Amino acid sequence: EEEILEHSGIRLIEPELFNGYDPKKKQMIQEIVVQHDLEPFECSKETAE
Amino acid sequence: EEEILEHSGIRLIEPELFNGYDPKKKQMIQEIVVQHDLEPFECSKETAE
Repeated sequence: EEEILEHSGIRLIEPELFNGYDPKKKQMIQEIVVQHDLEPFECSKETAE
Repeated sequence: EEEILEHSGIRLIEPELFNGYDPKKKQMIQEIVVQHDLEPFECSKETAE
């Protein structure tokens, strides 16, 4: 009973039910211009191209 | 006449009509793990947090 009521109805968003979506940790990306060039990394022919 | 026919109908995708969308230069992003940490960059309080 306790767990049914705890995990049914209106409740805190569970990241396990939405592919790890944590509203507290809403993930985004910011555009930054590299000021100092980065060290090389290795990837395949198509990726480098 | 020539410009109407050139820029009407089925034609090469014009990036100016689709917010700079160039099919020849389809932009994507790849996840990379930093192997050597980058040099500092400056941003605001909320951005750093």
